Parts: sequence; C-alpha cells; structure tokens
Amino acid sequence: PGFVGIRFCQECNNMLYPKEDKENRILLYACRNCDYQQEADNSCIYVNKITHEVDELTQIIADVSQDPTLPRTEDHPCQKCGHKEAVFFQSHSARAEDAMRLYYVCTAPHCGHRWTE
Amino acid sequence: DEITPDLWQEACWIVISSYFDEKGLVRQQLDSFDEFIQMSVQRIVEDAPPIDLQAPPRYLLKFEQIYLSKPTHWERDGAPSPMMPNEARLRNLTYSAPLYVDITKTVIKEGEEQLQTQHQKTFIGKIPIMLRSTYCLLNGLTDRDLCELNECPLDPGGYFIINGSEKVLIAQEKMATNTVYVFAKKDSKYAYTGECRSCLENSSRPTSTIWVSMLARGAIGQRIVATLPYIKQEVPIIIVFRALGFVSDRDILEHIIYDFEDPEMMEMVKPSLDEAFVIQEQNVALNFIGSRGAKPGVTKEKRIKYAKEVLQKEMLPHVGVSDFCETKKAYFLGYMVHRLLLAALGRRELDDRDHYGNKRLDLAGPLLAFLFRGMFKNLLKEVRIYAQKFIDRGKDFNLELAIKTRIISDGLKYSLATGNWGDQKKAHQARAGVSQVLNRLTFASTLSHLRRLNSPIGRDGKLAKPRQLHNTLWGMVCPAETPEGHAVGLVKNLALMAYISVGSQPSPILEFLEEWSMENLEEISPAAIADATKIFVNGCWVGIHKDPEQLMNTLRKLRRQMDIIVSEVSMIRDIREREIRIYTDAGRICRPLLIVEKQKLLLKKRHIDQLKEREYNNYSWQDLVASGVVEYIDTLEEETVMLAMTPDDLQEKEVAYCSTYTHCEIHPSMILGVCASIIPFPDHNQSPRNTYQSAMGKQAMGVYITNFHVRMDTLAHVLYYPQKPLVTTRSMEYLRFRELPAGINSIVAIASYTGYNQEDSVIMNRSAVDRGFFRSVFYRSYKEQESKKGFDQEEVFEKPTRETCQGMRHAIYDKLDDDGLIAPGVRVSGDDVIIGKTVTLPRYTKRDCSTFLRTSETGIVDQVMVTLNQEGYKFCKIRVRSVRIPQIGDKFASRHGQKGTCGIQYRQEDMPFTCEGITPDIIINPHAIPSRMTIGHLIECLQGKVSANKGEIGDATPFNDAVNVQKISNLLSDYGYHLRGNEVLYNGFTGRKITSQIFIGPTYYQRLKHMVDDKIHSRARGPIQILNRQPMEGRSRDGGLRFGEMERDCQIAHGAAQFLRERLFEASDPYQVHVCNLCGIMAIANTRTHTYECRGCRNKTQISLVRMPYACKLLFQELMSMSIAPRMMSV
Amino acid sequence: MIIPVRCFTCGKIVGNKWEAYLGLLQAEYTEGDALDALGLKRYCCRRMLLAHVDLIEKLLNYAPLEK
RNA sequence: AUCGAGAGGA
Ligand SMILES: [Zn+2]
Ligand SMILES: [Zn+2]
Ligand SMILES: [Zn+2]
Ligand SMILES: [Zn+2]
Repeated sequence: PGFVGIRFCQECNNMLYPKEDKENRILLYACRNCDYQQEADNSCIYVNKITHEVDELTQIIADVSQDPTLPRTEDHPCQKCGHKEAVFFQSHSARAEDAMRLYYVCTAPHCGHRWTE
Repeated sequence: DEITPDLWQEACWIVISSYFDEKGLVRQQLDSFDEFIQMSVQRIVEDAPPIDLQAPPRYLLKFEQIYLSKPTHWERDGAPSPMMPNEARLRNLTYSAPLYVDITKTVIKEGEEQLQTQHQKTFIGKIPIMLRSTYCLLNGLTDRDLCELNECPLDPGGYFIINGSEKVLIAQEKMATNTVYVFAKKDSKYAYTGECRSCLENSSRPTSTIWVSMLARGAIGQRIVATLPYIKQEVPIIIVFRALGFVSDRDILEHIIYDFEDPEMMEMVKPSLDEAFVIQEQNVALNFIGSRGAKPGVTKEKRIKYAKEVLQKEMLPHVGVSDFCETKKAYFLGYMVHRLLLAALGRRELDDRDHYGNKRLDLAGPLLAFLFRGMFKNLLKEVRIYAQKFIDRGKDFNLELAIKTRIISDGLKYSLATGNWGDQKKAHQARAGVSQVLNRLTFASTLSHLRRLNSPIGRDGKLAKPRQLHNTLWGMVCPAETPEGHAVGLVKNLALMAYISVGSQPSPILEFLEEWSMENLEEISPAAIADATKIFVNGCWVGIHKDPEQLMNTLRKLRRQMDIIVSEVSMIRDIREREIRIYTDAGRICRPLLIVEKQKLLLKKRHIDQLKEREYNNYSWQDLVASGVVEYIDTLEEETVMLAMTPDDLQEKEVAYCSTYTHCEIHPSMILGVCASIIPFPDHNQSPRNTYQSAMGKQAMGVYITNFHVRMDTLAHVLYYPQKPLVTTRSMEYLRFRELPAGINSIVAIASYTGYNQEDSVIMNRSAVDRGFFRSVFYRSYKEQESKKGFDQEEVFEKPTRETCQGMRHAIYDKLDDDGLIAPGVRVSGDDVIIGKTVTLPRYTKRDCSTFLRTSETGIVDQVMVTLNQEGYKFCKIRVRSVRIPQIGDKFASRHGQKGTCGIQYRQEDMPFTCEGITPDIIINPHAIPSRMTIGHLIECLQGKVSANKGEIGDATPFNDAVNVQKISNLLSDYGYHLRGNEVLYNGFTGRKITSQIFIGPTYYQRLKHMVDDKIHSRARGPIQILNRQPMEGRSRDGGLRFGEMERDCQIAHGAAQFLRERLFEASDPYQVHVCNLCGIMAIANTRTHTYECRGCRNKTQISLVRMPYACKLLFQELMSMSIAPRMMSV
Repeated sequence: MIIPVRCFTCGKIVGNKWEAYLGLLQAEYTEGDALDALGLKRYCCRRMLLAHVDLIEKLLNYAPLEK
C-alpha cells in the first residue's frame, strides 16, 4: 500500500486537495486557492498504518557509528564491505514494544551499512 | 611518559590539589560577582535607552561609562575613608563601593546650536561588594596582610556584609532558556507541547515563553497550535508562518519538514494546513493574530500593527528582535514544530524536566544583574519625571539633583538584607530565600552554605520527581548532602570540583563558524537542511554544516588550546539528530575531566612532575587546562562523553567493555560535596546515614573561623580542644578541616554498659570531661543603640537610678558603669543588666529601657565594643562568654549519622577498662549499628586504632582498593591487638572481666550545637499574649507549650474530660462574660456598682455569668464583627 | 586550640610534649617514632599528640587589644 | 513588642 504524500499546486504552491470528476469518473487533485487541477497517478488518498510496521533501518543514519558511547562488536561483520567492527544499539523509539531488537551499523567510513540480526 | 597505576593515586591527587590551589571552594561566587561588576553593570547601563525629553530645547542624557571605586565609607564630616570588612561587621555598615556613571547631556534647540556637557563620574549608587572578589579590599592580600586587618586567612569570602550581617546568595535553579523542550502533560487538552523560554543575549525583559502544542486526539486529525505571548488564545502555526511572510504552503513545509521523502511528518502536519486555508495572506494572518489577542482593536490597522510588534519583539527574542529577521524566526518556529512532530511520531524522546543539562544555576552575578536592571530602570524613570517637571518650565536642570541615588543603593541593600528578591513594594510577588545569613557555626557549615544550590519548586509541592537524585547530578551535586526535612532534594550542594560557568559572548565562535565552512540560515535553501547538521549557538539556530565530525574535532582542538573558544564553552554533538549545540551562557554546571587519547590519558608523567614543583615553576592548574590535558564538561556534554572511572578502565581486558573512552575521572570521590567529603568510608554506610552526617557536620562544634576573637556574632560556639581526625579522607586537605576541625578523637567502646546508652544515646567519661573533653565556649553578642530620633524622646546609655526611672525592674544595676555599659570580666547571671539605657519621657522625665541578659544563661562578659552606626549615634556590642561543659542531654555525633544524647557520665573508675588501663571516652550502644548499617563507623574505629598505634593518619577516602578491612586488621594484629578491634574489658564496678570482648577504638566524634541547657524550659503562670490571653510562644518569651489538636484528640480518646478542660480552658485562658438571657449577646456588667444591663433588650435583671475561654469570647466578638449573631443561650 | 594538659582518657600529662614532639618531627622522626621517644605508649596519648591542631599559633597572628 | 522571611531539631 505505502503512504501518500502531499502534492502542491504548480501556480500558488499550495497543497492540492482530492476531488472527483463525475464527468469522466476520475480522481483529480485540485487547489482550493487557485484553479489548478491535476490527474492523479496513485488513486489512493489516505493510508493509516495502525500496526505501525515501520522499518527502523530507514530511521538509522550511518553517522551514529561515530558515537563513542555506543557499544562496538567484532562478531557481526558487515555484509556490504566486510569490515569487522560494528556499532549496535536498540530501537529506543516509542510505539515499538519489542524494542530489545538490536540494530547494527558498520563503522567503516563511507560504507555506513546498517542491518539487523 | 605514562603514569603507571602504582603512581596514579599520587598523580590524581596532585592534580586535585593543583585545582584547589587555583580555584578554591567559593570560586563560583567570586567569578559570578566579578563578571557582574566587570560586564553586567556596564551592559545594563548601555542597554538602557537614552531618555529624550523636550517641551524647543531637548536633552538625551546618554549613559556611557561606569566606574566602581573601592569600598569606602563616608563619616558625618563626609571624609571618604577605605572601609575594611571587619569594620563593617563591627559597626553594622554595608560593605559597598560607590558606582559613578559618566553622563552626556547635549543641548539641541534649533539652528544647529549644539553643545555637549559631560558629567564625568556622576555618583549613581552604592553596590555591595562580595568579599575576596576583585573589587574587595581583601583582594590579593597575603595571610599576613589579612591577619593585620583582623581577617581569617582561611575565610573563603564569597558573601556580602549588609548592615554588619554576612549574607550569602544561594544559586537558584531555573530551566535553561532558548532551548526547545518537548513535554507531554497527561491531564491537558494538548497531547504534546514544545516550549521555549526565549531571552535575548543581554537580558532586558523576562523570559518570553512560546509554546507549540498538538491538540489531543478527540476534529479529523491532530491540530498544531501556538500559544504566543501577550495573546490569550491559541493560534494555528500556519497562521503564524503566514503572518511572518510565508503564505505558500510549500514554503511553510520547507521551513518545517526538511525531508520531503517522509509522508508521516506530512500527514501529521496536514491538519494544521487544512485548518488554515481561509487565511492566505500576511495582512489577514496578522489581523487574525490581533483579533485573537486580549486587546482586539476595532480597526484592523492597529490589530495588524500590534500583531507585527508581538511577532517581532515578544516571539522568540533570542532569534533576533530587529526587523528583517522573519526568516530566522520562521526557521526556528519550524524547528519547534519539527521537534514537536518528531516527539509525536516517536522519533525523538520527550525531554526530561529534571536533566541538569536542561537547567541553569542563577548565581550572584546574574541575580544582582536582575536587581540592577530593575533598579536602574526605576532610577531612569525618576530622572525622567524630575527633568520633565523642569523643562516644562523652559529652564535647565541639575542632573545631580535628578539622580536620587537611594534607588540603587537601598534596593540592593534591602534585597540582600531580607532575601526577598525583587522590588521592596512587591514584597509578596518577590521570591524569598535568596541571600540568606551566612552560617558561621563551623567552617564546614560556612563552606557548604557558600556552595549551596536551590531548586525553587516550592516546598509545598509533594511531587517527588524534582526531589529525586537525578542521574545527571553525578559529579555536579553531592549525592548525600541535602536537608532531611521538608526540602529533601530541593536544596542541593555543589560537588567539590563542580564549576558553574560564568558566561561568555558567542561572537568569536560565530565569527569562526563564518570563516569556517558553516552556511548561514538566511543564505541556504531549505532542501540542504535534510542531510546537513544544524548548528545552534546559545539556542539560536545560526546555520548548517556538511561534515559535523571534523567540525567537532576542530572546535574541541580550539577549546583545548585556549584559542577563541574558552574552556567553559559546551559543545554537544547529537549524532542521531544532526544538531550541534554550542553553549557559552552562564549557569551551566560543569566539572573537570582528564581527556583520553586512543586508549591513553593525555596526562603524562611530565605534567605530574611540573605539578609537584607547583610552588617554584608556577606551573598551575591553568597550565594543565591549557595543555589540552584537562577539559571542563557540562551536564549536557556528558551525554556525548564516554567516561573512565579510573585509568584502570583504559587497560585492555579479556573482554573489552568500551575500548573507545574519551575522558577519565580525576577521582570518583569528587562526586561528594564539602560536608560529605568529611565522612570516612562513606561507601561502607547506608546512604541515609551519609546524608544525616552531611547535615550534622554543619551543627558540629569546632573553631568556625580563626579570627573569632574579634567577631561580635550573635551566637558562636568554639571547642576548647578541636582535633583533626585520626582517620581522614584526602578531600579534607582542601576543605581545611585539618586547620579548623570540628570534633575530637574519642576512645569509643561499642558496648551495652548499664543500659544508659540504649536507643541512640551515649555514656561519656566524667573524668575525660573534667580534663576538657568536648568542652566548648558559647559566645553571645547583644547589640544596643541610643536613638536621638527627635527632641520628643531620646535614648541614652547611663546607669539608671531608682528615683528618676519608671520602668525599672527590681534587678540590681550595680554591675553597670557610669557610662551605662557593663565592663568585661564581670560575671552576669540570668535576668541581669548589661546595658543601662534610659529614654526621656514626654520615675519622671526618663524611663528605663535597659538590655537584660537572655534569661538563664550565666556567663561572663567577654568584651564590650562601642562605636557609631551609619547614622552616627552611640552603638554598643557586648559579647558574653559561657563555658559549656558536656552533660546529660547534650547531643553528640560521629561522622556516620550516629547521633545521640549523653545518657549518663561515669568517672574513670566506673567505666570499663582494658588490661592496660584505657577507659572509653564514650560508650555507644551496639543496637545503633545493625539496622543503620554504618559499617564505616566500625572501619573508622579500627583504622583509627591502627593510626594511633602506628603514628599516622588513616586514609578513609571512599573508593580506595588499597585499603580494605583485611589489611587494616592485619596491621592492627602487628601492634599486639585483636585484629578485629576487640579487647577484653573489665567491669569498672566489680573489676570482673566482661564475658563478651568489646569493640573499642578511636573514632572522631562531634559535639553538636544542640545542648540541653538551650532547650530545657518550664512554665507556671507566666506572661500571656495580648490578643488572646493565652501563654506566650517560646522559651525566650517564657511561653507555654502548645496543647494542640492532636493532644485534644488523644485526651478525648482517653476520656479525660476534666483534664481536657483544665488544659484547654483553665490552664490557658479562663474568662468570664455576662450574657443577656433574652438575646444571648454579651451584656455590660459593672461589678463595682453591681449594675448589669443589655443595651439591646433594655433589661437589667435577666443577666447571667458565663465562664468561657477568652479565645471563645474573642471568636464570638470577631463573628459579631462579621454581622454574625452567636447567641449564647443559657436555657 | 592549644595542646591539652592531660590525656582525656588516662590523665597522663601531654602538655609538656607538644614542643618536644614538633622538635622530633623536624629532626626527621616519623610520627610513630616521635611518639615512642616521648613515652606515649597507650594509643590514647598517641591520639592526643598525633591528632592535635595547634590553632593558638594562628590566633597569635592577630595583634592583641592593647599595646 | 508585632509581623513576615529564613535556618534548623524531632
Ligand atoms: Zn493551486
Ligand atoms: Zn560496512
Ligand atoms: Zn439582651
Ligand atoms: Zn592516655
């Protein structure tokens, strides 16, 4: 499914709101400030992930490998570069109950690969 | 090169000693005051606007320079003389220096007829001076020079003398400013709230708090609002953004959402956009803001102007208050919204209110600056009125007469004298407890009071969260020293190496960031903020950077080289969120730490070598800091630091814990404060015991100060024979406990002997007490002055006479001299007269107003001092001396929370004795140990036995693996004693051996201020209060004890109705009234003529006598005052 | 402030030993050996000499009240 | 003497 992003008008740079064209029976995205309209390409207007199945690997950034206060391990080598050392840490993010899961990051500079066991 | 472990315990303590040679214990007070005088006063004077006044001629009156001379005093003749602090203490003067300001008045009328007149050094006020500060006459003086001036060289200073009273400013905690803090209140309409107490760099107004909240779920989604200052209605964030000139939704989300690939943030901001679509231009948004405000202008023009002024001045002043700053303010408000969304999306943690990285300590300097801003503003106002009333007449005026200097002088003096921190008129809005009377009971109490912090949460509050010992207090606040009463956790104490930052300007840092590859916030495009790292300086988002790591490396190198970045500047890199926050402001508590290389200290052996010869090569602490070997780390930068508790942690281990440390503790024992640093083996006690000792070291007797012979303190206790502890910690070398100790090493036996030490009591040796054991002298000072306020009535010191004086007690006045003052060396008993003062009447033409002794004292007059007070009438101080020999009921304590009163005193033949005839000085009960778990008491006793038998001083420093109980026992077994400190004792009464071998040895005991003779009190028909005819309150008033509500309830449960009536009616306030039997209202009785009548009912026969408490009669009359008719109906 | 006259515990005279104790200490005795030289064998009297702080020397840094 | 504030004790 995936989320749906906001899209803005091409004239007033205000957000385009959803609207339906009965004549063609087709979804349109129209600005309620100017008189711009656009043919939608997703057909989905709203998405709620109640389960919150978020891949926290996307929230991690490689720069965290520079943190002296994070633990490092030599037991989980990097699959992308083969570096031995890697920092690991827990989710520590709200809305995540099973947050004892460990996320690893490669400490090699300019690799910054992130993964999970 | 490397310091090996075997040398480490020396090296670290050498380093610590260097610190205390450089800084001292009251460095925060002195540095705060020095910054206030050097910078804050000048900034406050210059930041005031020039007062332009005109009817025509006009005058600006610009203040340009300040001059603070040394403290001086002006006599009645007016001769300025340098005033010494001891003279201020004795004469009840205020140790203040005059502040002169240069004023420039230029006349501008017309025709370019301009001429400037400059009044150099216009006396603008008097500022009280902190002792031992740069502007103190005791500055830079040697110990010989201080002793020449009758000053103690060990006196730390750090306090003011206001009217002879030593006042100490307590550091006040407050939430840090210019920082966004996202909290979540459980019981509120908002789910999340992001607040920012914003305040411009050079303070001129209070903190303007701005909130950016999210409405709790349950229209369609979660709406973001903004509670702007001076506006009593929530305002949507989009409206605020449009009012700042950002009308397009794309621009607003460019400022709020920096990563457009994230639909979660987008959908969570979408409700706010959907709620603000009808408003789409800047003027309409400003009109909406003005309309939602509490002063809605009928015309939209003034509404828009008011909204403009609010959004430019009151909204986020720290971002900038000038015009054209709307871009910076928009970026910052978008950052606030971003932080709120990150909290609501769970991507960031809520901020902790208790984190000391989020707090600031308002010290003497920044507090006196708040006072000085208010007082200088009031002064400029008064000058404006005075000059206006003259130029309205079209003539010149004298600014010297316009400047009524009493504003600044009396304001600072009043505020420091009372503690009510604020204007004297706003005596209830003002916050008390600042500026307390310095505690001079013992040197530890003085040091701790000078290192005292205060959390103004309010003692009434019963939420334990602010009282809890937060994790972040480590190294900054003593974990132990805190009052155990109603202010647990609120009143705190600095740790020994804790340094509160004094403040610095961010200008050099900002300039270097400009020269460096940082990009300003107005010059960037928002698309760059995604991957870039934000840079905040003192809360202001100033720009962004691309490689934060090597930026942090550069900045840390710069700070460690004492380059443009000064040592107290905090530089935190948050990595997961890409902020780099730099702080230079004041109030940041920090502590020094040893920097660590790859896995090595930078403190090599050469530094220890140069520190050992500190007194020859002038290699000091500052050279250690300048070498890049030591660093001050604040609470907020500790979050990014990986500490080593000892260099042993830097060793490569079979399983490495960290292997990437960045700093090291100089010594862990520096987490303790002044009073906890006296506890020996505090890591072998239960922590409440350490807290109770930290409180009880402050009531311990000793020698509170070396120059006690010249001080006329109201109360002072000096121990005859203070001793340094046989078992000491390495921190007391800097507390000067060895030079001014507060106890005696007592041979204490923990035993059950006769039962007179049960339940926290002690048996003392009467023979030891006869030899001066724990004997003290109590000095009490009485002050008096003869006031010639007016010719109506004048007081005068003179030996009263029975024929002229009226209110002359039956006590004899023969001890007085013709001058009316008793002489030193005269033995004075209770109720005796020490000063004969008589006041002229309007037993004729003069009444007796003599000063008696505080009753039941029985001392000897130590000395009498006569001088003139500020206004200049005769002023007397009499110090009376009373020897306090310890007795049954006097409170004693060890350094482990083991307090108790003397149960009984036995002579040396009555006490139990060892085979070599050693009797204990004190016997304490074994039952005081097990529940309390004060094993430090036992280890100290054993170590003290070893120390006394070996001829050394035991090392009881808290965390010392080179000293454990087995080593001490092995040492003690070498001196012919049982290795565990037990001995066979013999019964003193019968001489038989005691079956159980007793644990006996030297322990450091303290005699506490709480002697029974100052507490014993009795009453039998004494004086009564005026309003309700009940016994007075207090020993000093000869008052009665309160039979309270709980006593009433207890006696009701007992069923003792006559005893209850005796206590609550007959022993307190018996009274009689006459009541009308018809209306039940108190009648008029005339018992001499026997005529009783009620004016109400116009009867004089149906009156009844009623025996009621006087308080009940007073209650009924105060109800009749309220138009209530309490009718006592006797039928 | 000044060396006590007697030991608080036993009553042995220690008042005449403070000056000798200091003279032995400047003679490069250890505190234990100095206390042994003065005949303080019970750890109570060793406590008296070893834990004494001569504050009177600091009180004599102030000029008296009369010249 | 009154009122307030502060510091303490249990
Ligand atoms: Zn549009
Ligand atoms: Zn990798
Ligand atoms: Zn009546
Ligand atoms: Zn002895």
